[PDB]
Formats: sequence, C-alpha cells, structure tokens
Amino acid sequence: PQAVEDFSYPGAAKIQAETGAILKRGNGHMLMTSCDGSEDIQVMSRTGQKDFCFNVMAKPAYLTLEVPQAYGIWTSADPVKTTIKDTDGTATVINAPANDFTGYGEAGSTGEPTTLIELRVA
Amino acid sequence: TGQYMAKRKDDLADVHVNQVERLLAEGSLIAAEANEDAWRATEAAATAE
Amino acid sequence: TVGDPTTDAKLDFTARLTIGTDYRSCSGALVDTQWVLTAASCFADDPNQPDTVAAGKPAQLTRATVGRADSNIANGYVREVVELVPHPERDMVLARLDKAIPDIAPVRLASDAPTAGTPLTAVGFGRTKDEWVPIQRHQGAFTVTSVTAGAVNVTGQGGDAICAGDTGGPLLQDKNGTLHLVGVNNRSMQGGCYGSETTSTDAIAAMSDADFVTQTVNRDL
Amino acid sequence: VEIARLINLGGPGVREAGKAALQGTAEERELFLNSGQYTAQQDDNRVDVARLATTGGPNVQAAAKVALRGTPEDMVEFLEVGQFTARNRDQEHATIAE
Repeated sequence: PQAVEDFSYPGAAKIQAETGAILKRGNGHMLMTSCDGSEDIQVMSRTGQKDFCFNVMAKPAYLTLEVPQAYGIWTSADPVKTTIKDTDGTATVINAPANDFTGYGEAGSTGEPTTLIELRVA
Repeated sequence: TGQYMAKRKDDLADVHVNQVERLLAEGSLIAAEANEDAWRATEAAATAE
Repeated sequence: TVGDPTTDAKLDFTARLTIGTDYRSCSGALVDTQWVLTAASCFADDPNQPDTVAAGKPAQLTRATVGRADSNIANGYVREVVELVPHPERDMVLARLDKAIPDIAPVRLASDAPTAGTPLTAVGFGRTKDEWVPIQRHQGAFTVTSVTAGAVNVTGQGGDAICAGDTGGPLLQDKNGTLHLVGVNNRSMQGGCYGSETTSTDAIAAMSDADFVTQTVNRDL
Repeated sequence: VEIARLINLGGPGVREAGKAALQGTAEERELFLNSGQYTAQQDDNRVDVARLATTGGPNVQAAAKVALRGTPEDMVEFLEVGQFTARNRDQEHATIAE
C-alpha cells in the first residue's frame, strides 16, 4: 500500500469488532485509549462495551466518531463542543464546560435516544 | 477504597451546611440592623412627639 | 518511520505538505529554495495509479511547511504550492512554491544508487508505533536489499518500518557530514504502526533523479 | 412468564434485553435470567443517575455526580436513598434563602 495519510482512523475496523464504536475521519490528534487513570475525554453509552476514553494530543482537534445511544460525557482541562443527532435526522450542538459532566437527550432535557456525531476539542 | 467514597459524601454535606450557615449569619445581621433601625426610628419618633 | 525524535539542523531541509483541508497528507524535502520534491501519488485521485497527475496547478489548494521539526511551535516557514512538474516515468513530482525560503538549504542529490547492504536513513512526518499524528518528526534506519529498474528496495533494521504519511519522504545516505538524497519513499508494508499490524518491514522508494531536477529547477535560466 | 414480568416493570435496558430473550431460544432466556437481567438493570441505573446530574437541583446534581463516578453499588444507594437526602438539602436551601 501507498504510505499516504488519508485521515481515516487507524484500526477502526478492529474497534468496531471490539468496542462496538465506529470511527471515520479526523485531523489525527485524537486517539482512542483505555480508561484507567489516563482519562481525558470520556464517552458513556448503553451499547457496545459501555464506555471508552479518548486522549487529546494537540489543539485544536476533532474526530467524527459515531456512538449509538450516547447519554453522557466527561470533560477535563478543556471545553468540549459536541454534536449529536436525533432519530428524525435533526442535529444540535451542546456546550460542555471544562472539568464537569453533561448529558445528552436520554439523560438530558428531551429524553431522546440520540447519537454522537462529532466530538470537537476547542 | 470505601473510606474515600464516604469522605466525599461528608465533604459535600459540609459544603451545603456552610452555605446555609452563611445565609443565617446574613439573616442575623439583617435582623440586627432592622432592630437597630427600629430603635432609632422609635427615638426619632419620641423626639418628634 | 519509528525511531528517535530529531530537531537538529541536519535534517531541516525536510517538509510536510497538506492537500485540501483533510483530503490528503504526505512528506517531502527541499531540492531548492523554491522547489520541494515529493511523490506524485499524493496528488492522484487514485494513489496506486499516479498516471493522471498532470503538470500544472494543484487540483486542490496545497500548502507546505518547511523546517518545522516541532508542530507545536511557530519555527519554520509556510509556503503555498503553485505548480506541479511530474516525472515522465516514475512516482515523483516537483512542487513549485510561490515564494522562496532562502534561509533553509536543500539536500544534495546522489550521483548514483546505493547497493545492497548499504546503511540508509530516513526522516518523515508519518505515523509512529503509538501515534496517529506525531508532534515532532522522527528518524529511522533502513538497509538496501536490492536495486531495480529506477527504484531501490529497502527493509527496516531492527523493526522501524516505513508506515503512512511517509510518502514523498527522502531516503538519505551520508558521508563525512555530507548528505545525499538517494530516493523517495512510495510504498511500504507498514509493520509496527499505530492501529495496524504486520510482520514485514519492507518498503520501496523511487530512485533519485538529478537530471529531472536540474532540467526543472533551472528550466527557465 | 418471569421474563415477561420483568419487561413490564423494568426500565428501557431491561425491557430491550427481556424482549429479545422472549423471542429467542431457551438457552438465551436462561442466560438473561441468570445474568443478563442484572447487567441490564445496572445500565438503567447508570442513566438515571446521569440524568439527575443534569436536571436536579444543586445538591442533587453534586451527589449524583459523585455516585456516577463510583461503583454500581454507590449508584444504587444514591437512587434508593441518597437522592432523597439531596433533595431535602435543595429544599432547605430554598426555604432558608426565602
């Protein structure tokens, strides 16, 4: 294969099989990791393996990952802007403050079973 | 592990108490001022009369 | 390319380029203050078929940063690519910049090919064993296994395979402090990379072409 | 019958898991009854805590936050008792402030 960077998340095929989450394109500065004292941005859902963490390597950064039936996010040392989508195809944006916890639809104000569309680092 | 989770719940409870105590302190000062003002108003009224 | 980080002024003639916003990215190196040499496949619609990479303006806005060993600092120069001059036979393209960078010297070109057993080095901005995108550029070590028709076959020494984002990156051979460009990385097995696995560390690079560069860089004397 | 009973009483997690169990095989039904229903209940509990963390008052918010980052046992104790204490604290605050 050609050694060309296509910005497609490395190992995404394996992750889909292992954690149940799927990943697409990003600017390469966010990696999926374990949740064991190394937590940075943490995503909770009721599917796959329940949760997983991401590590920010540099700012700004983003990764358009998809996580079905997401309901909560933890932030750390940084504001996180999050895009989620409803079952009717309508998308909205939630501003999560640093070092705090926020929720989505199901654990938010609407109760909707929303999906995580984009995770962006300020 | 358990003593740390228990510690957190006590710390949270203390924060609540501290905030309520703060307000009571303010309430006491307000009432004290209201009583002083009433006293002064009474003396002013006594002077007027 | 998996090895120690390096920011020393021995390999400050290297460059990193991005095509579009998030379309394609790869490595390169200076041959002049106005010219940067990289792979043609970086500008192809189909990376495995660099036949349609015609001469002229880039299909998408392309920018390059030169000498910026560490991406978290402002050190280095930023230039836009205005014209491309593809090699008539192999996967190699010369990128013309809008403005020169007179502060950073180019790398000298090799007079001939390395032979099997020759110790080569390589530097680039591609993936590492544990990072999708690095902060600093890294230098690895490779050996020549064979030489073929206009290309050189190499393998990683003690691991250290050519991975991804290394396309267009230089292959170097030094002697007595002088560095010569012997080829340009095109394809690799990508073993020992973040997010993937394979045993092989083999890679292939286009052979450096001094005449191609000379008749392009000095085309308008 | 037992699985059907759990669907009617449980939350979204229990309901989805139980629903699948009923339409599956005998072995799948046994697995749900033996362990699956407990896993499902824990997920329902976690979400309820997460909701309180965002929709409740100051004390309910903070208490839910602590339980949410703890063990399943901490989340259950919070939902059964702790959130009620937290409410009472929010009510006290509002009353005193008034």
